Amino acid sequence: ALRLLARPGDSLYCRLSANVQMWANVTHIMKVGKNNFRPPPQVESSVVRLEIKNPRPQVDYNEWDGLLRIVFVRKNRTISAGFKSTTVMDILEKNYKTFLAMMHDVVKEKIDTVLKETDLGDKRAGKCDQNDFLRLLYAFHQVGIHFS
Amino acid sequence: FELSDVKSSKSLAEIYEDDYTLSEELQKAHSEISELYANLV
Amino acid sequence: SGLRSFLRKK
Amino acid sequence: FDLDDSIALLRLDDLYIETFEVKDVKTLTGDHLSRAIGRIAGKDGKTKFAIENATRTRIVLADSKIHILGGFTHIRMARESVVSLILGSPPGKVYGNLRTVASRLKER
Amino acid sequence: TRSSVLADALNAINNAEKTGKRQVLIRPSSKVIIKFLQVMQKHGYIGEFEYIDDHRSGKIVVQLNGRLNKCGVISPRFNVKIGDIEKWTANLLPARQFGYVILTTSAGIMDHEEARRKHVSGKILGFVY
Amino acid sequence: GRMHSAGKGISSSAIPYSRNAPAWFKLSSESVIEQIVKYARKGLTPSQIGVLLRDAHGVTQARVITGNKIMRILKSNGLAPEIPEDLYYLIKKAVSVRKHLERNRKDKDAKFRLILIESRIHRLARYYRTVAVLPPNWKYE
Amino acid sequence: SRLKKKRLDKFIEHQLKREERKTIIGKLQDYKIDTSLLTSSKRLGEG
RNA sequence: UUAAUAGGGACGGUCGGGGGCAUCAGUAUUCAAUUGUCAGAGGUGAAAUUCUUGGAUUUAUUGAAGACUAACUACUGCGAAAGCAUUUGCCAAGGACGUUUUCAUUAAUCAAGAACGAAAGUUAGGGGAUCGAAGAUGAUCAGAUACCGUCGUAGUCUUAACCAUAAACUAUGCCGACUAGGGAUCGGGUGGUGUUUUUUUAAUGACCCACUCGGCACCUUACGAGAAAUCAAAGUCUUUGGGUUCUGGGGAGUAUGGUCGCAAGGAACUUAAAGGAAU
Repeated sequence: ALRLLARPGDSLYCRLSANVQMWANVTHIMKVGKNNFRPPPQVESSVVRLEIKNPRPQVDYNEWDGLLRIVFVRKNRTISAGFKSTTVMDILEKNYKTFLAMMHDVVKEKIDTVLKETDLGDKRAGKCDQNDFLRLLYAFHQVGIHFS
Repeated sequence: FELSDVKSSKSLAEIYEDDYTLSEELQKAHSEISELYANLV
Repeated sequence: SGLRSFLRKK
Repeated sequence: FDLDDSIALLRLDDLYIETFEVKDVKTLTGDHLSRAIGRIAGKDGKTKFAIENATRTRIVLADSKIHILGGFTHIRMARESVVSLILGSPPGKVYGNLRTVASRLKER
Repeated sequence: TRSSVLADALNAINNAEKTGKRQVLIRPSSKVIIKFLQVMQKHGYIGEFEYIDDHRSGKIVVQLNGRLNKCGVISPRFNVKIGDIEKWTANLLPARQFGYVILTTSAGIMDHEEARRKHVSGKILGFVY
Repeated sequence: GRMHSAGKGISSSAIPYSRNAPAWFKLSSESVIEQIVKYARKGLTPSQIGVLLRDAHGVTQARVITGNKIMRILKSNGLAPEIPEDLYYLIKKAVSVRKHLERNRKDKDAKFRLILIESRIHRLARYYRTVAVLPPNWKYE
Repeated sequence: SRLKKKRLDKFIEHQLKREERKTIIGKLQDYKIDTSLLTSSKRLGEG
């Protein structure tokens, strides 16, 4: 529940907390001690109120699932470094060929460009706020890369 | 129901030997219980 | 005691 | 192994020896290694003697090397208990689990 | 590091009388240690003692008859006036006249009653009782 | 007792109690002195030279046999060191350590062992400045 | 006083991020496509 | 003037899994070539994804890659600590021992600052065998075997810089004296002795006993200390001075006119009820 409450830029911010925050607004409510529940659970417990934004944001659930996984492999590593991992370019490489139907070193350079103008690649994935990923999500869409 | 926690005086051949060949001690209690009461009475 | 007694025995 | 325990091999035709080594279960070194060995033996050999009576085997704790003699299922019933102590389970808890397996042996 | 050779000597003598030793060895030697020893000697706390000189700081050997109930050094060596002396005898001696407080005065290192006898005063070295 | 180390070694030399020349010694004091200057002229130090005289000439102690310390004999004949012997080998010792570090920069202990050395040099250099044996403007490297 | 203006500074910035959010989301709808053929980022861990 | 069983440096033979740069070996893991055979191989408490009739697993001849030094391995060794186990060479460094060599107080404590600082983490290259946070997916049956299996990113290795945190422990400031016995071990030195050794190439060992320093430690005990656990220091004759730096004056439950920080946003109603259940 603290993970869900974690804002963008928090150490406690997590790959989950981004999903729930943009699809819904989460408000912390009340804390219940371990002694309250019997047989006692070692884990601490909480109650939280969550409301889904209405109308639902007009964004594809998988696209941000695509962005959110690739860049939050490591929060404290750079977004570019999470990009720079060999595997993700390869997945993005088959992805780019799909849109052309709709040279791997070339797309990696193109991915490297959209990183440099955005400047989010240098910044830390956890530190970046939720709005930046929306702006970041757009730049790849403009270049023609959709993460999913 | 209790476990022995000391060295088993019987070796494996002997316990396997025992297996090949409600409780007697429990009746030995009953007999000596019976003997006392007849003496008490 | 404990490990100390064992190490003493050696 | 004791001679009388070894004679069971001549007496029986379905008794085997199971041998393994503590570092195979978990990489223990120094005093951590020594403590694990003590747990298998226990105080005054109480723990092994419990493993000995219930699972119907013999176990030789030769330094870090353990050898278990008995029937195939019985040596396997001995092995996990030995493994459990190595991985950190207290002797008291396994003594309870050990006395549980001791029951199903006598019913069956 | 060495701070007071006299302190070392007195502690060694104290331990020697603790453990029943009829002799004690002191190193290094010095005139202050020596003069302290004749003061104790003349008051009877210690017996015969001998100086072993080895062309270097030297050694003392002291015979002990078990009558030394304490020997101590007052560090750092405070200056003492004639009017102050009794205060010191009150602070360092369990009783008035049992055991003696050692002053180095312009006439040398001696105990305190001589110091009132010659009306001399000076710096404090220690106590014996 | 060692600084910059935990060693408590006590091994050393034991000067004999008697400060007079040995009875068996039957060599003129002057013939010793001419040996002292020749070895120093060859380039040998007061430390090594004493070993040579003691090892092969029966000179138990230059002061005992001749009445003067060997530095004074060498100085009296015009032979003196630029800097006191203790400091000079400390300087050469640090130089050998430093020359080692350029070729091997990952010698991180040698980097530490270096630090222990000039700290010894600074303490020794400081003392020699106070007594005026070493000119005040002198600084290490 | 100082607390109130700080709240207003937070509030107006709290408004400004929304209108930026609205504009970006408004721009998203122009560039939209299906995902069925697309290889999910779930595959990155598999390698 | 001494030359502190203070100290520095020297020099002689040793000693070390102390450090760095190269170098050699070593099985093991994975992969690849060839080689003979055939149905499962793998894995679990039990099973399923998975590989396999283009031959899996297993058999042998090799080759390649990256890690890493089993057994020998011990209350043993080195280093300030963190840490350091293949061979050989190079570079310097170091404790202890010996010295009838050398300075002559050069010393103890301590701010800032500086060097080092397990593992994890960070920037930018290389490498990527194994293991492996994350993520994916199989199974979700059974409580001792109850969280396993397959793929596996970052990481695990290294280069050049950051991060400076551990139960980084004697859970225990430093320097210096004195205050019990005993015998095991490591390095050095001294004497004796007779076994192993061996001879005009050179060169020098091993064991036994005895002494003596320095080191990891160990057994029995304190005429002392502590309430005790215990302490050769956590001891220094009843109450107190050898030198010096730093630090101090229990378990739960309620509230908040005291602060520091946190979100987004543009339509009820039925009979209350046998108007029911009923093998």
